Amino acid sequence: LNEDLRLHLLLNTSVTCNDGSPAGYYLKESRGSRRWLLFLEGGWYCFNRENCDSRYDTMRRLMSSRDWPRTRTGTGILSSQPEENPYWWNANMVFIPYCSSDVWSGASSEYAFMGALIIQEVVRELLGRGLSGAKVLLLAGSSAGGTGVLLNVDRVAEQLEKLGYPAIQVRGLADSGWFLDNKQYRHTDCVDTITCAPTEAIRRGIRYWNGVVPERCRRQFQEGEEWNCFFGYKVYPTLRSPVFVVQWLFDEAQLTVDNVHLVQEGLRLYIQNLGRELRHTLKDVPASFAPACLSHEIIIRSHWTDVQVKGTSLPRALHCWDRSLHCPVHLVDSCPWPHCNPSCPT
Ligand SMILES: O=C(O)C1=C[C@H](O)[C@@H](OS(=O)(=O)O)[C@H](O[C@H]2[C@H](O)[C@@H](NS(=O)(=O)O)[C@@H](O)O[C@@H]2COS(=O)(=O)O)O1
Ligand SMILES: *[C@@H]1O[C@H](CO)[C@@H](O)[C@H](O)[C@H]1NC(C)=O
Repeated sequence: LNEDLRLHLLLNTSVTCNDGSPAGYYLKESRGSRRWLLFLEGGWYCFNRENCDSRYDTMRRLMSSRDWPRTRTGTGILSSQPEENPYWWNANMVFIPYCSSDVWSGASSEYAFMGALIIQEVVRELLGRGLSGAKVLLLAGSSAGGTGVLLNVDRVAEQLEKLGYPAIQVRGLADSGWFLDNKQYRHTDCVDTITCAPTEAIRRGIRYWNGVVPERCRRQFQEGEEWNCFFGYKVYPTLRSPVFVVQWLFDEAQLTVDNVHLVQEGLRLYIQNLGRELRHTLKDVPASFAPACLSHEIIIRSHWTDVQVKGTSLPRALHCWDRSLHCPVHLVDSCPWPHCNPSCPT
């Protein structure tokens, strides 16, 4: 079937997944479009050797390209089906698998952590396949990929300028990558990946990965405090590129790193207060879609068309935003408990 995205393993074999196998990207071109959607996959991270070894046994797909299929079907925002992707179905579609376990921050050649270099390489190869004629490059991503967008969107804009392609408009779409460096509901020592407090996880990770953060955010904090720049509300104010933020107010990954296990009155208040704090961080982000749901990720799920805030679908909010850069803003739920929005996914 001609709508499948096809796998290209990177020609520069020194840019690799964790285990040294080549990184790569899936692509399907669309002749009648100047719009490029480049999606960064997510799936947590690993911040020390012991935890990376465990991940390599249990989730090898996220550390290696050995078994990646030669094709994949685009879903959600990467779908070519009009009913599934009403405005952008005809776009040039790219899926970049996540095999670096570094929130796309690794910038140096044990395990290799090369996420930032993988993005740089994919952009380089795409230029020869038609990216050089693009009007819009939307760097999109879910979960660790959504954080990856915040970390890389301005680096891609600068890359394209440097290479001599200044007319391409680089923009970002961060889905489920806007986290709070908050106090846990119940303290736990940083041992396992999924329950390690967000502040400590990144403090450890950035050193282990030799990770890099955006230049504009790095200069705001003291040398050694670059971990700050992994948190959306800290990185966002200094971005040069336009970025649309999609974020469930009660994100399941946030609740997990906060050591919440799912209700007593103390936990109800903790969870309610999370939604409030998140809402506060989005107060001055007009390009936002933030429903009051307990969920995680949305933009490559087939049902992304069905979620609404203030009578507006997510595809429509994105179309409205695109058009405003060439129908409403700050689509953040006012209702204050998880799943108060009738369109929340099951
Ligand atoms: O509408 C299209 O996307 C499209 C229309 C053409 O019928 C077809 O060209 S061809 O019949 O002359 O080959 C065009 O082919 C693309 C092909 O889909 C691409 N495959 S991909 O890399 O997996 O996306 C690629 O091979 O480029 C072909 C040429 O496209 S062009 O550069 O726009 O002419 O698809
Ligand atoms: C290939 O990738 C490696 C690792 O990032 C880099 O050192 C090397 O210079 C790259 N080759 C190029 C850009 O030709």
